[PDB]
Amino acid sequence: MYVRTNLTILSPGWLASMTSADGTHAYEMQKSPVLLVSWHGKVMQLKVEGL
Amino acid sequence: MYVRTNLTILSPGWLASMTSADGTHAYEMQKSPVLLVSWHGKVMQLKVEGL
Amino acid sequence: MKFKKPPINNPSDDATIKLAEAAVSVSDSMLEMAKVEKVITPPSKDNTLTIPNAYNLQARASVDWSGPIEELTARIAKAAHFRFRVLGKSPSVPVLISISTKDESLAEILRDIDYQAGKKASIHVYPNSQVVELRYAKIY
Amino acid sequence: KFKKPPINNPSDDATIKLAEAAVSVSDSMLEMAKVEKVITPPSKDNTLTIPNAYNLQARASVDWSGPIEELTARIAKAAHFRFRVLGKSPSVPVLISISTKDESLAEILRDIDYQAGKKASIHVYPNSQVVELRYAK
Amino acid sequence: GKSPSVPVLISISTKDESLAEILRDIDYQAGKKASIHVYPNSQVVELRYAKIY
Amino acid sequence: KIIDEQLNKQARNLDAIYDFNSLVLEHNILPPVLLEGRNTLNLADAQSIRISDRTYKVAKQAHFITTPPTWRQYLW
Amino acid sequence: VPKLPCRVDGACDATIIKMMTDLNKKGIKVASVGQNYLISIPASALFADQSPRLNWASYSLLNEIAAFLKQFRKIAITVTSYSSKYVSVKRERALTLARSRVVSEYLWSQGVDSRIIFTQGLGSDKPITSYTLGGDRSPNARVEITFRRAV
Amino acid sequence: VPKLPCRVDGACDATIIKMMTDLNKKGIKVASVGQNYLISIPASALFADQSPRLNWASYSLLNEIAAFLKQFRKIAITVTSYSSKYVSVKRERALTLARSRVVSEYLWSQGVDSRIIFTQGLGSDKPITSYTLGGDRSPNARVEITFRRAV
Amino acid sequence: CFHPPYNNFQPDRRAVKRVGVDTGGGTVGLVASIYRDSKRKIIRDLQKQDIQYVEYGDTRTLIIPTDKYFMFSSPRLNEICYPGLNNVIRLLNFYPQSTIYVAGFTDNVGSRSHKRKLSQAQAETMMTFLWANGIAAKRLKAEGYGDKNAISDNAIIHGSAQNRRIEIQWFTS
Amino acid sequence: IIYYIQAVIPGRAWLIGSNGSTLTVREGSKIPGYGMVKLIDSLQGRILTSSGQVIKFSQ
Amino acid sequence: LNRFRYEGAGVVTGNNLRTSYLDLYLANEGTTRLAGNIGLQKLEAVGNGVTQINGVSSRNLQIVLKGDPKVLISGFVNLRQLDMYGKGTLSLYWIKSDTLTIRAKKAAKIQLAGIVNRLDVELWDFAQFKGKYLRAQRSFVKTHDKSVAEISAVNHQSSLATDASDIYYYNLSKTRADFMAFNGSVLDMREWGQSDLKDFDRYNKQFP
Repeated sequence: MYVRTNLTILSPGWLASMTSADGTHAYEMQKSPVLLVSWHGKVMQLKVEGL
Repeated sequence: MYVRTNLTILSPGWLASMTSADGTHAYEMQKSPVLLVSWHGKVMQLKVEGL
Repeated sequence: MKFKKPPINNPSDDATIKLAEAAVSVSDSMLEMAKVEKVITPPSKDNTLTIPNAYNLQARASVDWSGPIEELTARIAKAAHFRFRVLGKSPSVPVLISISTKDESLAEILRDIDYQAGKKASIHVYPNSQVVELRYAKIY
Repeated sequence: KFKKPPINNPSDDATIKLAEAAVSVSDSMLEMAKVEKVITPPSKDNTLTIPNAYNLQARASVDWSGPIEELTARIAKAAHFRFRVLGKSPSVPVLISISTKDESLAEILRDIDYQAGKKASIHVYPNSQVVELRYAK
Repeated sequence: GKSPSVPVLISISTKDESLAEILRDIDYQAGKKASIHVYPNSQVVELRYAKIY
Repeated sequence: KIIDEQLNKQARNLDAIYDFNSLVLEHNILPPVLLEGRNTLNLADAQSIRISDRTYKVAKQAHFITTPPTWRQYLW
Repeated sequence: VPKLPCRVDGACDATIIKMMTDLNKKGIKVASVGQNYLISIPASALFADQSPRLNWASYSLLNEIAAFLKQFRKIAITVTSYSSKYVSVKRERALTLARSRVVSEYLWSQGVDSRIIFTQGLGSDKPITSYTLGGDRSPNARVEITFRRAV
Repeated sequence: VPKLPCRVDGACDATIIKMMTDLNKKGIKVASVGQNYLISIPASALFADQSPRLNWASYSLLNEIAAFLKQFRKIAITVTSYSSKYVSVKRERALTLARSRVVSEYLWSQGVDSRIIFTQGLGSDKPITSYTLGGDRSPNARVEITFRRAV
Repeated sequence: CFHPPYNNFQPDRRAVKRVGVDTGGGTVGLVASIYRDSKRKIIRDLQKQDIQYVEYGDTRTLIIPTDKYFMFSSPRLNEICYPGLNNVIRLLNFYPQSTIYVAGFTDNVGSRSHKRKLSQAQAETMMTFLWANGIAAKRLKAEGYGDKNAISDNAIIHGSAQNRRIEIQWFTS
Repeated sequence: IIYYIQAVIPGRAWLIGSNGSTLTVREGSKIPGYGMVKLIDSLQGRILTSSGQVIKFSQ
Repeated sequence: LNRFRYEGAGVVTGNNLRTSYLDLYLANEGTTRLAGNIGLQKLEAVGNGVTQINGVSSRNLQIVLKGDPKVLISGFVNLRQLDMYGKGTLSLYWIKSDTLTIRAKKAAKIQLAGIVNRLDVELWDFAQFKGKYLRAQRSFVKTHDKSVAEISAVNHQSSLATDASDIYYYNLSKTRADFMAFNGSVLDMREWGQSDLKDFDRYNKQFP
């Protein structure tokens, strides 16, 4: 799974990580039906579908 | 059989004994349907289910 | 003559009980580890030398944050009316900070942040020019 | 006439014991960090201070990632100061990467020397408007 | 001493005798594995395992 | 479902007590895991017993990681 | 549809605007400019004469304010306390700061889903009106809360 | 589940409460704190005037209190005696010790499942009240039992 | 009438209010007042609340739950249960010469020094509260122990919950 | 040997020694191990020493 | 010489006097200067006059004023109890005592400094007590209407105010208890300027 966002992924780890000059974060990692991030000091969960 | 407890085992003996620093005992022993233990100077029988 | 005992509360939960049973042992182990570490290594000084409190640092705060650092300290500086500077560079691995308290002032809050950062980063203050300087750990 | 109790309060024995354990472990971790963390003396920190010169108070934006020699030469030219270096140029030159929008060349040079650290440092003379880049050995 | 992996077991069934006699009986039944000592002026009761093997 | 929602309700203290990043080594490497036992005795057969005071074992060798784990991959 | 909620939980804009109207009717100052909301409360209706204490009935107003703040989604809250000039500057600043601490503590005890709360007291270091005949009765002495509605 | 008894046999909380209430109605002091339980009886229902002998009629109350005691589960039970100041220290100590010894022996003979029974008598060394007008009628003289509930 | 914040630390004019609302008869008002202010009625009210009272000879004790009457991990005191404290003051009005001891007990988990500090804080808060309630300081002394003389097991959750406690002892002469 | 301040007044201070030595110290006075007294503060329990160290309240 | 009672409205001045104990009864605004080393356990003055005494060292002393004198005393005193009913002003230098009980009725301006192991203060009205620089391990304060108390508690502080009673504490005690009935007030009123100030901890966050 390849994911592009501007959040900060915490839960599942990853292998490939890169960031643009504008803080956009791109990751490549193993498939997982979920993610967990922190927004502004609040932990939130993201549901991944389509698997 | 492997048993994890904190009491003292009497009847069928055992082959491997171990104790944690906390005060928890673990035993590897032969199979049995019953066990005899000492609780506070009082005898006690324990029935084994699902052999 | 009705007979009872003082503590009567709402019913508990068995899973919570088991969680507490684990947690008490974990906490005791951590306490013993901290004690032995303090014994073996004697501390020398304190960060308050490099982070001395001053006026207008007594405006009080209460936070609950368990995320990154940069925006948190930037908001703190903006509230304090202090010029923010960053030295070093943010590494690829993010530096995460978990903080939860109530009614702690700026000086001790910043000291706690610095201690929790530990080896990854450091904080310094300059009341002469109202400067908050955050320095990363440049190694390798 | 109505002071409601706190909504998220540990109104159970298990909850209150858990919260007490959390306080204890937080305190223990704080002690651990306190003893283990090393500090540095502000009387001995090796960070070049602000040259406090008027021409060093300008504002600019700069993005760079590469060798420092030409960068500091350009900065000195912008500040209208003579610039020179001493030492032997390392085979693999020192590299930095600064991206910034609105601050002053004083802080720029400060961070430059900080990132340089052991390999090289910089010195500023405002009496004779010069900047020196000193290498290591 | 150190508690041996094999525990020390006893069987006590008596009636209305002194603490000193109880302790002496305990020491007798323990025998070679452990011993009991008393320091009255310090009000101390001590047991010692047997250093053996 | 009941236990999961109860755990979710009682959230903050769980991470507060089970954080790992405070224990993670400087080099972004998870330190290994050790197992300790004391007062071990075994018998193989007649005329064959072995006694040891303490034993220490290494479960998982240390390795790098990008993010500290959490209670997520252990409780829910 | 039932799986993913249509709105943030506990959202009723009709109730929100109705309660804002009720507060302004009762005289609590409510104002919105852009994504930033501000609410001012005269100190006379809450505290006694130059006192760090509250009457019992003030808890009703406190509960109303907490219920309002529950609805919105925010990160940072700033509370400040202004007062008149009585004896000195330090005493007034201390009184304002203590009052701010008390109100902030009760708010945090209540279910305000915030991230950061700042408390400041300024005493009479910046007046709001040229009329200063009254003491604590004067409208200048008050408390103020500011925040930004973030997304 | 059917093999496992639903409860420890011969146990009924209602019966426990009823008998404890009846005992305190009779006038024997009963106190409960946590798992620690204490009971106290004046010597007027057990012995003659400073006598190490047991009145025959007292056996009914002895049986009742033993029946109540056996209901719970224990490890060790302590019985202590307190007396007035009559002749010396030695005489009082010996009398208290004899009383405690006899009552402990009878209790142990009765069907009580206590692993350990401790007995002692301090005579007139730790008075419970300053009112010492009466002799054996004084509430200060007494025999008491204490125990810790076993889970 | 009355004020929830302990009526601003003044004696209550309660019997006059009761007889007035009764007349709104004298005899029934008086019997209502005696029924209300009867010492045994007060003790029954304390039993109705989560407070225990123990009498034995001439020394008497009172048992208070730390969690129910305190903010968690806070030397502050919850104001919700103020009727219990009012009853405490009214009852202690009946012993105007007894000396006072107050002590606190906590659980078995955490830093022992921290436990001692918390117990001291709770005990001092209670003693100062009574001092404000109007008894001269020379008659009182506070003490917060650690976890020495437990009344229940600490390895059991409910046992520890019962264990954490506040005790008040007073003699007669 | 270490000294401490106990009672502080404008102009006059009360000094205790590690051995229990008492002292009623004015601004002009030589104090052993610390040299000469110059200035005292009522607001802050800090007294500068001619030798160059600072003496505060005990803990 | 053990006793001196002065009536006659005169001027008295003396220095370099030595004694064990003496008792003084001053009257009629006798302007009195004393510059000797004197111990004493009793002292009384009518009022409306000034009095200076340099050097006092006694094991005990008890004083209760009646009029409105202007007294200043230097030395070391172990005091027990003080009462005030007029418009008095008093000041000391050092006190090595453990138990003090102070009652104030009408007006007293008291400047005290020293060591106290236990202090009780009662203020009725128009009593301004500046016990700054007077460190006390145990402090109890009771203030009625129109009272001002500057306190220097150390470890354990108890304070109750009825209404319009101000109590400012210039030190953070390890245990604080403050209560206001109608319009009481208790404030830290500290400097905020020192570089080594300490903030609240678990055993301090008591809120007014």
